[PDB]
Amino acid sequence: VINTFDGVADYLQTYHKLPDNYITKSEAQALGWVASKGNLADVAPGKSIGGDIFSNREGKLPGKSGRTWREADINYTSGFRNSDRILYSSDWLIYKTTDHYQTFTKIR
Repeated sequence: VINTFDGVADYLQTYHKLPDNYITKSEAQALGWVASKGNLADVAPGKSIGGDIFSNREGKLPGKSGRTWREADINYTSGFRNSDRILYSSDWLIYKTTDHYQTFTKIR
């Protein structure tokens, strides 16, 4: 399981995909995840949420025609989700947030 800022950031820039321990919220829901119960580890042990599109509505991340931003949870192990996310563009800019998408800083 690769779920560290550095680990995932490097994996993404190289292989251009998230490591196989990631699933989208959609996928997780189909497996019986209930966000309000914090039960993701019960129904999908070893998995973390990640790969969903991030809408960047506050336009805090640098925009660009054709550029798409996605997110993945970092440091998740069990229970309710934390506030740590990796944000990555289709042109492999990598940003991080530890404060629920309020502030972002570049890590690659």
